[PDB]
Amino acid sequence: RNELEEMQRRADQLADESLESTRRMLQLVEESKDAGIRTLVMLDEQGEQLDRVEEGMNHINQDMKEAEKNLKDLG
Amino acid sequence: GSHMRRLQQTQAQVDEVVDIMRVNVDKVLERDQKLSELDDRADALQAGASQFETSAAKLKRKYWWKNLKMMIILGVICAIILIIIIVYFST
Amino acid sequence: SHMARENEMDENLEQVSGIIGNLRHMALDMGNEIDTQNRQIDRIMEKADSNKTRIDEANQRAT
Amino acid sequence: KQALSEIETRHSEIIKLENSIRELHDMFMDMAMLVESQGEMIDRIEYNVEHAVDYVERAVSDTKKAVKYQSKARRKKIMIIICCVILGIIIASTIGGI
Repeated sequence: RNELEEMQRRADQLADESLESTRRMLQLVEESKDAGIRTLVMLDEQGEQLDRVEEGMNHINQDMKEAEKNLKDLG
Repeated sequence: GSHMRRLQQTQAQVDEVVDIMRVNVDKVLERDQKLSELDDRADALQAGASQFETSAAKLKRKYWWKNLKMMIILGVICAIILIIIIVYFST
Repeated sequence: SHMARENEMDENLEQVSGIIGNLRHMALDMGNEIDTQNRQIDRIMEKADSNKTRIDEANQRAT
Repeated sequence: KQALSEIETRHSEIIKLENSIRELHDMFMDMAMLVESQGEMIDRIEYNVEHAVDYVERAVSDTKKAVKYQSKARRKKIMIIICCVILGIIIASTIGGI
């Protein structure tokens, strides 16, 4: 048996690349998870900054209306 | 056998994910255009504001002095009537 | 051994299928929030243009 | 022979999944990039706003002090204009009495 021996070496050869890729995949996911969590924690912090920013435009548009009167009392 | 089922569904799952993440990228791009443009007004309103802060800063000064004037010109006039008075109290 | 090898990769592959259940979720939650923010940004600009026209209107009222 | 065509079709897809997972890996790193990269672009829109908000905060407070001294000048000006007509009839009486 020499032809029946070079066929179970490639059979246990595809279990080394399927076992090696089951590890290379496992890591590609966790890093996609982690590199995802951070993407989220940021959308929150950004999410808050955009909220102060909106208050600003209403705070502003409110104070502009205040001056649109003190410009009026003066011709 | 029962591992050729994992492949069927574990794949479509990823398909679903990347299919979604595809439309997600198209949103992060509208974010770019809507943001980079808002930033052009973040400046153009820090400049419309700090140029009206100049007009306003001065509109205070100029205003202010006309109150000093009219308390200097009420000082001389309150003194001229005072002397125009020492002269009809005297002869 | 090829009985603890096929028992391992069919075990650490259990996780592979699992986390992509997470990714699927994260995918959406992230996806919606964005459309909320984009809608918001769209809003802020319409309010900004009413503010750069009320500043320029009043800043040409200084001369 | 039959269990060698099943490892050939199972392996055949484990790479069809690994090559697909990398694509999704990149989709998540291509996301922590564009978002965080735009993170520098937001702080400038916050910085610029918190200053532009503050510029208006002062710029209006001055418009107030800048209407106070008017009534205060106007007074102090017509109080003069009072003691002006006052001086003109105090000197038009050294002409109506030689």
